[PDB]
Amino acid sequence: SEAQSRIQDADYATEVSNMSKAQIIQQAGNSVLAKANQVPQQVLSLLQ
Amino acid sequence: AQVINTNSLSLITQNNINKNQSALSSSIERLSSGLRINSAKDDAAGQAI
Repeated sequence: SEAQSRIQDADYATEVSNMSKAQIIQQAGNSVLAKANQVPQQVLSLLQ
Repeated sequence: AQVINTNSLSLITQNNINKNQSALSSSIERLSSGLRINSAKDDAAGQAI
């Protein structure tokens, strides 16, 4: 029983960091996408 | 002015934009990715190691 539990176990302390890391990366990606979508916008004043 | 045809001044300013734009693209791609290297157009030694 202890062997099978060891072979497959969640081992919370490891993947908690992984999920927090993934959420941080996701929020950073959304923020940087919002910051980067403005790149084509400056052409409007160029026209007139 | 003296030239009615071509405005090479705007051409120089245009050349100015693209070199900064390359570093711009690198910066957004590096913020989005977790890694600094990210398929190294830069030194390949870092990616290999």
